[PDB]
Amino acid sequence: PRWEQTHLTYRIENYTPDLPRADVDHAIEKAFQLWSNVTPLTFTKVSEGQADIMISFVRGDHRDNSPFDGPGGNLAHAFQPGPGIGGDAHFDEDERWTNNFREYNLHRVAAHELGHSLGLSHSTDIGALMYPSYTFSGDVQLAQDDIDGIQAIYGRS
Ligand SMILES: COc1ccc(S(=O)(=O)N(Cc2cccnc2)[C@@H](C(=O)NO)C(C)C)cc1
Ligand SMILES: [Ca+2]
Ligand SMILES: [Zn+2]
Ligand SMILES: [Zn+2]
Repeated sequence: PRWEQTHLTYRIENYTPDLPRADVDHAIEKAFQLWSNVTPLTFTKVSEGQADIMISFVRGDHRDNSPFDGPGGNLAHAFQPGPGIGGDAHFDEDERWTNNFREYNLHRVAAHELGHSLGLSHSTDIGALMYPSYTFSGDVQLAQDDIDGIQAIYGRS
């Protein structure tokens, strides 16, 4: 399935103590801009009511069929675009998140999780952010394969 609406809303359930909210909001807001900058889609944060995309951080087992197994395993995951828990996105909080080319990068994982909510499947292109495993690349930018793909679904800005 896909979102038939041209506008989407998202909301953060809570911010992790690892980093403040101003820094995390920037990372999450920046990712939406990268997708909106190449697509007529629009995003808006809501402080009340249900949001199309819910973002929250979890640890160890959190009432899910895919509990995290220590720092190894998946670093994050999300549910297919659907009602109820569908569209929700969980982030592994057992690892330390940073705001720069440090060990891990939150904005980068945020950009990938959003791609899954947009209905984008994984790709085999090295320059594609939708890399199957977690790999360190260079700058965070959308690849032509991702731009052509999302644009093909909706259209060009
Ligand atoms: C920067 O983009 C990334 C975001 C998350 C990850 S992830 O390690 O959590 N992971 C990839 C994975 C791990 C182990 C075995 N098979 C697959 C999920 C994935 O591909 N998420 O996008 C998947 C298993 C739920 C990796 C890269
Ligand atoms: Ca992990
Ligand atoms: Zn989870
Ligand atoms: Zn993925």
